Amino acid sequence: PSVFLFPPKPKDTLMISRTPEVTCVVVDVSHPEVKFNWYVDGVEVHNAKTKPREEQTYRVVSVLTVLHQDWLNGKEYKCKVSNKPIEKTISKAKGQPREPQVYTLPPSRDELTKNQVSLTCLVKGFYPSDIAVEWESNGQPENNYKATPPVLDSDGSFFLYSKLTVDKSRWQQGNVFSCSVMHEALHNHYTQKSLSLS
Amino acid sequence: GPSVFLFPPKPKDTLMISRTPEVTCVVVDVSHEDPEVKFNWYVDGVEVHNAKTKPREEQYNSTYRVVSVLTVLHQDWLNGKEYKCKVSNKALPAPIEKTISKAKGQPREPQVYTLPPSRDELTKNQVSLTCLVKGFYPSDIAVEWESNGQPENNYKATPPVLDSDGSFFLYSKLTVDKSRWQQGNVFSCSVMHEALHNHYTQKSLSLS
Ligand SMILES: *[C@@H]1O[C@H](CO)[C@@H](O)[C@H](O)[C@H]1NC(C)=O
Repeated sequence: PSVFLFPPKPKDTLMISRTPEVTCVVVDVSHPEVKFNWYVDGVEVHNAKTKPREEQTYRVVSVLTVLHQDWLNGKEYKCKVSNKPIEKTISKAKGQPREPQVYTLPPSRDELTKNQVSLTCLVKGFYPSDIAVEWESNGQPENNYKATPPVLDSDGSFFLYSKLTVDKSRWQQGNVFSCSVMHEALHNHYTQKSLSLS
Repeated sequence: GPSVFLFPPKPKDTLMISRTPEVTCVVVDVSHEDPEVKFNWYVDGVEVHNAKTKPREEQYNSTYRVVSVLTVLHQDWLNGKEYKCKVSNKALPAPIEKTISKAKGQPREPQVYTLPPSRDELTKNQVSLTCLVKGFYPSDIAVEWESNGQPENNYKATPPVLDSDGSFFLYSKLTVDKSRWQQGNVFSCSVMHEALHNHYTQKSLSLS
């Protein structure tokens, strides 16, 4: 009945050493088997790997490795599911890519009454939405941060915010935190900004 | 065969007295052959009759999407009333029932923090004022911006995101001419949520 076709992880398409994949997820299957057909700009490929079956009905996932440049150039990946057929497609959005602007914002004066404070990373003006944002300090990832999903801005670019939560004492001490952003329009697909008490 | 989805009211509708919150019952994959759907609606088990039936809209794969809309009293949504949709159709062997209500769980008041633009952005012709709303439950909220009495043209909120303590947060970005910011003009983030006193709080932001 139901088919979902996810794109590759942003970080996996921008680092050459990682391996980006398109995942075609079928759910709500009978007790049973399913046929996958895969196409790249209309042309069938047979290198996709089907994962083991996953219960509750049954969930079946097929994973196709994509070439980094095929995705960034924006080839279409089409998944066809046949069973006792539904087609789904995905692709990097068309349009002039745009460099993200990364701004780190310290916590509000008001938040300093709380045991934990929020450090905020604003990433805006970027296209397409595919992006990866991470927090770290002293060359180590932080335990507790989350980002919003990308949101479409009025100019047709995307933005998002990443909220890092830390113990106040750690911020008041003078520790430096850094928001790392990875995106295709960035030189080296990578930029970092820092933020510390001052 | 046909499937049934029941949607809650848009959050801004449940929080403003001038707006019309409604629960929406959506039946998809209704056939061309038997396109007739009977809706029954109940609130805490009592049948109600004021629901509105929308014209069916055909999916060009020769099926219909069929929708019924029940307007809800702001206070009943707020107090935890269950809304029930029962759907009947020739294709179905038994009618299908779905129940929806406001999210259960101890309500929590939003903390509201306005943040100025980063130094770096003052480079630009427009700058971003930011309103961080965190700590809140349930997720239904409304965040708006204004100054000097008027609402602001150019802003957008993220959706609410589930934080790690089981509360929600979200951010609202307001964009303004750098000039307006430099000049000391005062901007206010407003926030409407059930757990706030009078369901409303307001926080300001200027050159500080
Ligand atoms: C027809 O199209 C709609 C719209 O995408 C889809 O939700 C529905 O499942 C389809 N029904 C079919 C193919 O019978």
